[PDB]
Amino acid sequence: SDLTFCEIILMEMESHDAAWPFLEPVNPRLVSGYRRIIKNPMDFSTMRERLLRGGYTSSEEFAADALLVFDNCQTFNEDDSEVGKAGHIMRRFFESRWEEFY
Ligand SMILES: CC(=O)n1cc(-c2c(C)nn3c2OCC3)c2ccccc21
Ligand SMILES: CC(=O)n1cc(-c2c(C)nn3c2OCC3)c2ccccc21
Repeated sequence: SDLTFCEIILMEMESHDAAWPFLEPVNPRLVSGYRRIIKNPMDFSTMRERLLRGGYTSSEEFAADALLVFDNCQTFNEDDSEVGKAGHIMRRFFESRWEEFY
């Protein structure tokens, strides 16, 4: 179905130069205040596990997780911080590739 294009997007996100903040869950023991500020953490590796398991009913639930990744990034990180700057590049990349398939 749709979800073949989700694998293309997820694979390209996973291998993108600016993906290093999003390849694994934020470790809250290492990031002060993260556990308190971000209610629903999300990251690329969690989406890959869900997608392999087939846990995405629609291309839209996949996109909701992807946008959750970048909403969380913008909530916690200043736009001029290193993680913030990476998040912006990754978010614009996502919605660019997303618009080219849907
Ligand atoms: C997604 C996100 O907001 N963040 C991700 C990292 C992160 C991860 C997942 N790995 N490494 C990081 O910074 C160096 C190595 C991080 C760090 C500080 C503040 C916010 C952070
Ligand atoms: C998963 C995660 O959130 N993080 C991982 C590191 C990390 C690791 C796994 N190794 N080294 C690191 O920073 C020095 C060397 C890290 C650092 C700061 C903030 C968050 C971080």
